[PDB]
Amino acid sequence: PISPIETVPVKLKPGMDGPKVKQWPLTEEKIKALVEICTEMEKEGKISKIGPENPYNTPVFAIKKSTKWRKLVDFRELNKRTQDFWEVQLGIPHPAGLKKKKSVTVLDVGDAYFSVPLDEDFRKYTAFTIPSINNETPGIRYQYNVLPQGWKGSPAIFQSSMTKILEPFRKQNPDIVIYQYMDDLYVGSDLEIGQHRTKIEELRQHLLRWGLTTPDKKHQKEPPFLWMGYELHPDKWTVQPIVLPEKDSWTVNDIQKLVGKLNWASQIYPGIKVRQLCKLLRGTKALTEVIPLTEEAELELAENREILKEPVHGVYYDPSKDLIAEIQKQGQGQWTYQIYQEPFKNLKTGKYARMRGAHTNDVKQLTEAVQKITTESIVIWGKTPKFKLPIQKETWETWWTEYWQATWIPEWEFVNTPPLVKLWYQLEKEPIVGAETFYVDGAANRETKLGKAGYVTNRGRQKVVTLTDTTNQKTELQAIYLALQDSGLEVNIVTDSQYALGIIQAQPDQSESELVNQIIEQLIKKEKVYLAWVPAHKGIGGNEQVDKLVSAGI
Amino acid sequence: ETVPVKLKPGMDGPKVKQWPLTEEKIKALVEICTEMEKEGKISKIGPENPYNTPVFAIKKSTKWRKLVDFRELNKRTQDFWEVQLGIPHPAGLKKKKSVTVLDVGDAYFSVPLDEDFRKYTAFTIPSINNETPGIRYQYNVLPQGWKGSPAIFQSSMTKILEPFRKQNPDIVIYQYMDDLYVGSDLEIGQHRTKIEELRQHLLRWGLTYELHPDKWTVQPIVLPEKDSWTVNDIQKLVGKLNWASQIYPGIKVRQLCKLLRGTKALTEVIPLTEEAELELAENREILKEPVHGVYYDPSKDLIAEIQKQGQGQWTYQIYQEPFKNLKTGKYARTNDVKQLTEAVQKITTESIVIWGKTPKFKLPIQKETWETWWTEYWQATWIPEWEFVNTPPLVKLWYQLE
Ligand SMILES: O=C(O)c1nc(Cc2c(-c3ccccc3)[nH]c3ccccc23)nc(O)c1O
Ligand SMILES: Cc1ccnc2c1NC(=O)c1cccnc1N2C1CC1
Ligand SMILES: [Cl-]
Ligand SMILES: [Cl-]
Ligand SMILES: [Mn+2]
Ligand SMILES: [Mn+2]
Repeated sequence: PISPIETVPVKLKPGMDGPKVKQWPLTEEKIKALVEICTEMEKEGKISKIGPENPYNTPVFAIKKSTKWRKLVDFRELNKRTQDFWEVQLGIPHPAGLKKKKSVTVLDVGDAYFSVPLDEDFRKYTAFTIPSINNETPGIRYQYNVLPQGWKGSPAIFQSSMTKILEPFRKQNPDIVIYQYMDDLYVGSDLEIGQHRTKIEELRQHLLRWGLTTPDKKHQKEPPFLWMGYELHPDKWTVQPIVLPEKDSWTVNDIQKLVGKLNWASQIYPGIKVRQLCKLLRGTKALTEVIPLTEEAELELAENREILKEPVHGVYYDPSKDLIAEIQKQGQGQWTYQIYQEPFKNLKTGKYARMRGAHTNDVKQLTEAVQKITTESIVIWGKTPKFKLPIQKETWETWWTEYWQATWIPEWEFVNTPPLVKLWYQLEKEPIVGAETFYVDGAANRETKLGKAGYVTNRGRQKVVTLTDTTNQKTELQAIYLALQDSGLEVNIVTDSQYALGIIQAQPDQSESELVNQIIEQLIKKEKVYLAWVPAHKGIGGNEQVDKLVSAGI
Repeated sequence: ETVPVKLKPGMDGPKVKQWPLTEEKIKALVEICTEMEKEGKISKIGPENPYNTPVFAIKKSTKWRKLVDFRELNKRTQDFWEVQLGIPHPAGLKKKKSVTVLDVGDAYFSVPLDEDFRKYTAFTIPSINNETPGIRYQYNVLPQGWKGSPAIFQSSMTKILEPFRKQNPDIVIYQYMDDLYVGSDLEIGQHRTKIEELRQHLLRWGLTYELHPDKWTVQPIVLPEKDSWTVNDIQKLVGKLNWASQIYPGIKVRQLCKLLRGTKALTEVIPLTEEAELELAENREILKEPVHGVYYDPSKDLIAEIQKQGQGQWTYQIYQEPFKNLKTGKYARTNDVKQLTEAVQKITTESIVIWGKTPKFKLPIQKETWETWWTEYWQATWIPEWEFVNTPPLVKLWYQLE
């Protein structure tokens, strides 16, 4: 059928005419296939024959499936010239946000696009031509009366048509839940098996009234349904079956695929780990290069294969209950979480493993994970979960009220799931009496890649080192690193590098730079460290001295 | 009849994605938009309109209120509302003892919108978890939050306010977006009587918060007043003053720096020399006044930076080029995001009163966190442009309070 729904008005782009691409000459068998296909389409009203006056054309082709031919229309020129449409690809539901149902039925619409009418005033622009044999005579000309396959507007127009058609039915059956995806409909209810079937029948009849055919009960697929990499029953969901290969040799291609599969499973299998596997891809080039698994990657894989050994499903959402989100630290930079309404029946799980910058601490990371989960929760359930975090109220509060960036997180409470996040050191707020004062500095040359780092002290001491393969910034961190190694358990340090100050001041506990990591070790060793800053070349006390020192020969 | 509107040269409509919203806000918008549609204010639209502008709900009272984020449409309409139909900003407003802000947005819904422009005002009410397609509308009348609305409506507004202005020649009334700012020098009681009077005038046409600008004072950079001074103290002082000198002509540190001779212990006490003490007094004297030499340029954007100071305190500066500060200030009062939201609204209100423009904000917070929470506390009917930054620890320090 062709739906009697009103058409969507369509236009070409402001300063543009319809396409006029010349039809390529085709072999005889393909001309035959097309004549036969179009003859049928014509009889069903999908296309109409047109005259010579219509100046537009778009190339058509035919391709043997099997022993069946398919009609292909190359709509690039038309698509280039067609207006933009309201985006259809705006997001899909996550299964964990769905509500449990007694029954869910899938109905696919037959010849979906061809069952929806195209704007009358726009049909002319879709003209195509079946070429005569060796192009001796004029070709047979048709234009479309329905949404063509491969045309820009089809997806969006089909979906908006389906929505209008469903509208009265939804108004009449408010407790029936329908989800539209491409040419499928998922129809769920809490009715008993008999009345559910009846309701499906009414939907089909309503759909048919509007030109849309669907499979009858005999031909309807049985659960679980495969969709978007998930597998769905009325009462639980999981990801599609994943089989991890057993192989001696792993190419970059294999490892990339394995990591994607593991990342995908991690939305319902708790504890999935991919860090060690990912390190294998570092600076990785040829997809065919074999990468020897490291012992750690080999164990990680095994630990994963074990987690995947037996099926795990997520449960659906109950809107009358709170969401609970728990987070655990796994390794460094690695976080894991689970979301449930009754312990411990997970709606979904997840992992967070992102470094925002080169330098952070665990308190900042945990807060970032909370934010990520919070955004996700709004999307999926339209509300915020209550968190259980492996951090003490005081630890978190000391940190954020002191730090210069703002934050807020939803309601939460401490849960004793080691490892706990703590502050590994705290810089003093005031300078330290009876602690040696170290003035530090550093230099390097822009075309030398060489430089120096050193310190001068109020107790008369000094030192300068030579650095190879270093920047003006790296020397600044080296100097502070020097001051720390050579000082007692309490030290005051004066830098003129806002750069170095910025870093240390944020109280990092991990870093991409090994220099910084080394400094972090020192800071954790000290009993007290005060760090202060002064402007370079203001002729300040000990700063001038050390500047002098390290700048020699540079 | 409608006024024809055009986008700027070769610019296309906005195509901004709708943000995810909580359940309660979606319900609110649904009911608000159903009623608006019944009343002809908006109509449902099809997929042949590819434009979109985000929409939010705010709690205004316990009555939800639709807020459309027209920031992008505004940017793409600037030739129209600014150069073609600009609304002049009175320099007198900021000098008034009292300024009351009135919401006159309801006015716009009685003026039809140019039919060919309606498509650009498309918006979408989303569903939770993308379970159903969003509900799509566009406007048939002037929309609240679009800078085109007051520009188009202004000749009607002039006619509306004409009797009131004639009868109270010393009262200054200024329109910015959905609001009316009304300033006078009357005792607080008499001012309020005049505002109620104005509302009666407004009410005849379907149009239905107190500031005190002449009590806005520069927020000086503060110099410590010390009993005795350590090398650390003097080192901090010189750093701070050195930065100040990049802003204020005349700032001197020569004398103060003399004290910092030799490689000395941070906690060592060191007596001030009588001339350093003088140098200090003079710098302190300069830091009280506005920066000599900084003037507002009407062809340039305003920028506003904010620093979190701790304990519910916040500092901010407004400039068009860093450290050419046009204005510096503070906000006071814990929920960091709620406070920042409040400070942003306050800073924006002052900029409208002072210059007739909103600043682009530099916000000391992670993007996602702000995006998640700002609408929980937002009450204003405009939204400034913003971006997110990491405050340099020294900037915070140098603008510290006492
Ligand atoms: O450590 C730094 O960041 C560092 N930076 C510089 C860069 C620098 C400053 C400067 C003046 C006051 C405050 C900060 C920088 N003034 C300069 C004048 C000319 C060239 C370079 C500089 N020069 C140094 O000698 C130095 O040690
Ligand atoms: C793929 C999909 C997307 C969105 N919703 C659903 C489905 N499919 C289901 O099988 C499903 C399962 C359980 C509950 N709702 C479901 N439905 C809803 C319609 C009844
Ligand atoms: Cl390194
Ligand atoms: Cl005030
Ligand atoms: Mn330096
Ligand atoms: Mn130096």
